[PDB]
Amino acid sequence: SGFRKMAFPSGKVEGCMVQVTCGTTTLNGLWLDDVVYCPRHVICTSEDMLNPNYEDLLIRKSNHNFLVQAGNVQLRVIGHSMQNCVLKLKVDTANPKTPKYKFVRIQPGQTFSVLACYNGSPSGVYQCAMRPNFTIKGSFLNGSCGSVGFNIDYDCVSFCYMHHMELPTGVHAGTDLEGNFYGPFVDRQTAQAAGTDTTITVNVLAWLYAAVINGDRWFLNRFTTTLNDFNLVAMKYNYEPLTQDHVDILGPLSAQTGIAVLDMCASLKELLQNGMNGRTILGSALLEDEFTPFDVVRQCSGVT
Amino acid sequence: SGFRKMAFPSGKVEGCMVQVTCGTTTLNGLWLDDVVYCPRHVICTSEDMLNPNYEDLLIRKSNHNFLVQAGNVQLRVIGHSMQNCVLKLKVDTANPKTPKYKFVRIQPGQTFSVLACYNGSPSGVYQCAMRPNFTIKGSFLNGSCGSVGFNIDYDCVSFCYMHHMELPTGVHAGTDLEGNFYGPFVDRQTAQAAGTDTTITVNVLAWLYAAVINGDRWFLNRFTTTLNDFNLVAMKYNYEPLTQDHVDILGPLSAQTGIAVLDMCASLKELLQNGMNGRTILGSALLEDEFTPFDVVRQCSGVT
Ligand SMILES: NC[C@]1(C(=O)Nc2cncc3ccccc23)CCOc2ccc(Cl)cc21
Ligand SMILES: NC[C@]1(C(=O)Nc2cncc3ccccc23)CCOc2ccc(Cl)cc21
Repeated sequence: SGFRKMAFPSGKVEGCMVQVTCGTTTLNGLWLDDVVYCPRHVICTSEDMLNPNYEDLLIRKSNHNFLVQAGNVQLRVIGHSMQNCVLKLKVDTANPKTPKYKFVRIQPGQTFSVLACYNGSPSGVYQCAMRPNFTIKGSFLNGSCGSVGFNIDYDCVSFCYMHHMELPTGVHAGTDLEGNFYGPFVDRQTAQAAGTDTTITVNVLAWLYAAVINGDRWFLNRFTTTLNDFNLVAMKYNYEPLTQDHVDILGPLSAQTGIAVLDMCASLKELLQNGMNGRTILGSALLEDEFTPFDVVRQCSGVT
Repeated sequence: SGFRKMAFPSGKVEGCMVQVTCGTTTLNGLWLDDVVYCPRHVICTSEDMLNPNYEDLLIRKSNHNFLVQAGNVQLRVIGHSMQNCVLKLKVDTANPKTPKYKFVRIQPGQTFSVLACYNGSPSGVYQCAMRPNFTIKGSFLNGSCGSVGFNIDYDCVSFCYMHHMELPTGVHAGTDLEGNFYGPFVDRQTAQAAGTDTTITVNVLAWLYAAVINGDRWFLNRFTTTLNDFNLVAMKYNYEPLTQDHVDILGPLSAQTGIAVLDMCASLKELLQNGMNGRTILGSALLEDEFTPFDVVRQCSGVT
């Protein structure tokens, strides 16, 4: 019993973190095999960030201008290239701690763990989600760039995020491990405002199923609804539309609890319309949307 | 910017987890040097849990009855002893991944990370706190016993908790690494009810300081108070009394924000009396109490 915002064990990722310095700029890099991946803005000064021409700034950089340190030992850079918004620094030594890994580009609503790092050293691990507006609500200070987001399937780490930027609103933007930003964000210190941060409906429903599995059942109502009627309410509350694909994904949670997906939608509809009335669900006074249906099944089943 | 419920990187602890089996009972153990620590209830059947006489049950167990597996390799048990509610299984091999470590007994209100494990394998990491009633609100399923709670000071892991039990209310009880339970709980399947789960006032105040540092300032009021007046309100709301020691501990957060501790107390007093009015603080609709003042300084400063 109990339900926590749980991150994946971070050991496999801690073994990959290195410090990357270019001139007077330092950030984190991810060392997998003989390649260190890091944000390309490691080549920028604070002034360059205002309007950087990365290809031009990179002409002034050679392999020896990128200092890669793993622990307290220096790695030898034998090649470098820019792929979208990341640099790939080829080193002469394969990371002996390289786990089984994949690079994946996640969809909005998908969750992942972040290992926040400073100077190549891990400081903490937390769970977050790719928001529907393609920002993430992380916890990052200056120097955290290059920290990564990931999921683990038994022994394989699927890297899905690399931290690059903080918007003026305190939310975060980054790329997948091929250097493509999530959403419309750019690695330039310019006016970039995020769109509506809508609530991830399928994740709220999954967390309401977790609440029923853990004994919090007060919100279960006597009603049902349809996807169309539910979505009319979801639109009004800035919740993402629920599709039949989301209903299919919630199937196993529906079977475990015996609560039909549309009945849970009707319970969610009443919670949106009536509020919580000072009550809590799994220790929260708001509807939590950063647990996917897969996360709920994993946490409630004990997948290692 | 941003403020997350952040756990310590779990790698150093993942390297210590092993599976311990005694007969048909399996749980997790912690392998440090040449000793594996685990809950003594690994010797019990489901029936024994109702009224176990551990000393008597242990007479029927020899070193070869405790199966310790690290990964997919078996460790040789050369000694065993019971210390309070834990068994210490001496093995012939020192854990090569033993980090620098200490065993500490924490006070209520103190936070720590938990590495939830099943069959000696890590499944997730989350942050929690020792409640004022000496329970913890974890996320544990059957088989999670022996999972540990810890804090990290740079390279030294201070182990503070080992999971043993779930109360009928879904909250958790466990011991320090010397086998002494936190609070009045026992490793027996009997009527054990938790006391009042009061709110950890000093931690709420620390989290209100984190909110001000991160830009959430709406709740800052035009008032101040005294410890005595504040505590009259705290008592009414089942909040722990605030002492001058808590005020001293909040000193650095007071200096960083320029908000006197008693002014923040007055703001907290108004939030308790008026409610949130549908507003949020750091993405929460309730007052968060599982961040200590040290956690806030660490997260807002970037300690690795
Ligand atoms: N140091 C490089 C960089 C960075 O780390 N950004 C940040 C990323 N995340 C959280 C931050 C929290 C406070 C401060 C900066 C943060 C990225 C490139 O553009 C900039 C531009 C300005 C500044 Cl002051 C920093 C940066
Ligand atoms: N298997 C041993 C043990 C255990 O793991 N307990 C649990 C601890 N934490 C979370 C649990 C969530 C569901 C179930 C049990 C949980 C501890 C000893 O006493 C008992 C007694 C009964 C049962 Cl059914 C299990 C146990």
